[PDB]
Amino acid sequence: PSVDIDASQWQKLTQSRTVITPLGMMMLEIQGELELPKDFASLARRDSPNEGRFSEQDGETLIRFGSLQIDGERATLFVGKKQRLLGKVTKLDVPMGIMHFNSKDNKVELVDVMKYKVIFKDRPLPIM
Amino acid sequence: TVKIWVKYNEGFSNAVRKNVTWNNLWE
Amino acid sequence: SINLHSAPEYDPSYKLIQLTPELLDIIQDPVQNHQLRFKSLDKDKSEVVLCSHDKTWVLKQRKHSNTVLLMREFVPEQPITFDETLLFGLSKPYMDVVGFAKTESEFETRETHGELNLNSVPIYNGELDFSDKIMKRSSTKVIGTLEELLENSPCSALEGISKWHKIGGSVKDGVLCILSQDFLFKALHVLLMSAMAESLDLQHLNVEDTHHAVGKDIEDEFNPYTREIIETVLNKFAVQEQNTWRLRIPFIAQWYGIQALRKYVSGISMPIDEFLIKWKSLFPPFFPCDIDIDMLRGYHFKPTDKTVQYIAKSTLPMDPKERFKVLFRLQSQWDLEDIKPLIEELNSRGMKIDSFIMKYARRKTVVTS
Repeated sequence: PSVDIDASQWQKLTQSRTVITPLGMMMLEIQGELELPKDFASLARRDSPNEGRFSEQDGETLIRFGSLQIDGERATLFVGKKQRLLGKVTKLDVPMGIMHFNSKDNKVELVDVMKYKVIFKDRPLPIM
Repeated sequence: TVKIWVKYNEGFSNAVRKNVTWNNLWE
Repeated sequence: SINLHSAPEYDPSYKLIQLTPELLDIIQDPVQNHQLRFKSLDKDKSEVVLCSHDKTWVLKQRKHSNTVLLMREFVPEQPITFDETLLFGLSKPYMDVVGFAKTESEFETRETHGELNLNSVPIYNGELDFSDKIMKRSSTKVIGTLEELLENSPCSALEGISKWHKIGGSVKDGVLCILSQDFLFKALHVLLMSAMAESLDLQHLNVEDTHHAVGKDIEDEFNPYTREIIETVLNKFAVQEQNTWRLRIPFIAQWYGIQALRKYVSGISMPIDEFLIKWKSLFPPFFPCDIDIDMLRGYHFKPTDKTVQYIAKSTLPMDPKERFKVLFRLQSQWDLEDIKPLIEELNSRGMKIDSFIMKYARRKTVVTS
C-alpha cells in the first residue's frame, strides 16, 4: 500500500495566525510516570469550585493536573497539590513532526512541527 | 480527595530500534 | 503560568516522526503538497519507507521510558477557577493547554538507498521460447509494467528508474525481465553493428531508427531485438536528453575491455600492445573509440611494465594486510592509480585513501610494501 502525507492544513494554518507553536501546541517530557486517577467521571462529581480539578471541554472531562511556569530556558512544573519539579526548555536537535494517522481512510495529515520541548528529568521537590 | 502526582523514574532507558510495518502506523 | 489539563483518553493516531533538515524543507514547502509518501509492499510484514520523488528514508520506531505529552491550547467553555494556595514561583494562569497525546516512542527517519523489489522478475537470455518458459512457472503472477514494479518497491521513482536502467531491465511479451550479461552484451554488439551499417548519429540515437536499423533485413519471428530491448540497451550504455540518446563510448570500450581481459589474459600474461590488438578486434568494424589500458584499472595488473593480466576483486582476501601482501607479491611495484580500486572496499572506518595505502604501503610516484 501507499499514501501521500497531507500538509495542506498545516501549511494554511502556518501562513495564517514562547515555545508554543503558532498552531498552539507544545511538548512536555517528564522522567517518570504521571499518575492520574483511573476514573475521572467519579471524581468530577466530587469536584468542588475551590479545587477546580475537573472541567468539561468539547464533551470530554478534563483533569487539571498541574501548572507550568516558563522563565527563559528555565521551567518549573507544579504537579497535584504537593509536587514541584525543576526542568528546562530545550531546543530539539532533530525537530519532530506530529502526524495524524487516519486508519479509516489510511490517510496521513501533518498536525504540527515541534522544535522545542519542556523537559523535567530531576526528582520532584516539595512545594516550597 | 483527588490524588495527582509524578512517580519519578530514577533514570532514562531507550529500547532497541525496531522496524516499522504499515499496521504499526495505522493501528 | 500555564494550566495543564489532561484527557482521560488519548488518541494513539498522533505519532512523532523525526524530520531531517531535508525532510523538514520538503514538508515546509508551500509550493507543492503531497511530496512525501509512505510506501510498503504489504501491511503486516514488510518495512515502510518514506519517499520523495528522488529519495528514500527508512523508518525505525524507538521506545523510551519517559512520559511524553503532546498538548494543545484550548479555550475553556467556562473560566478555569480554583483556590490559590501558597504557590511560589507561580504567576497567574493566562493559558490552558490539554494533553491530547501520550507517546512512548519516536519514529526516526534515516536516509537509505532506494532499491527495486526484484522478487518475481525473471532473467532473459534471448531465448525464442521465453514466453512459454515463464508461463510454465510455479508462480503465475508476473509484474506487468514498470509502474507496478516501482509501486511495489522500497524506493523513489527516480531511484527506481535509475536502478532499472542500470541493471538492464526490460520487458518481453508483456512480462518485465532483466537481460542477462550475455544477452545484454550481445544486444549491445548487434546495436552498434547496425548503427554503423546505417551511419546513425551515435550522439543522437532514438529507439525507432535504431530498432529499424537492427531488424531491417531479418525476419520478425527470429528477431529478439524488439523496441524495448533496444531502449534497454540505450538506457544502459547511453544517456538520454532531458529526447534522444548519446552513446557512452568510453564506458562501452571499457566493457569490451573487461570482456577482453577475461577472454585472453585470464591466468596468463601478455604484452600490452597485443592485448590492445585483440581488444580493438573485439569491436564492430568502424566503431569510433580510442582504447587505453587505464580504462581497465581495477580489472587488471601488470606482472611486468610491458605486460597485462586480468584480476578479479572477488578472488582477493578481505583482510587489508593480506590483500596488500598478495597484490604486492603479484606485482612488486605499482602505479598509485592502479591499486586504489582494488583496495577501496576495505576502507570501512573511512579515512584518506592515500593514508589508507600509507598504513600498509609506502611511496618511492610508485607504490611498494
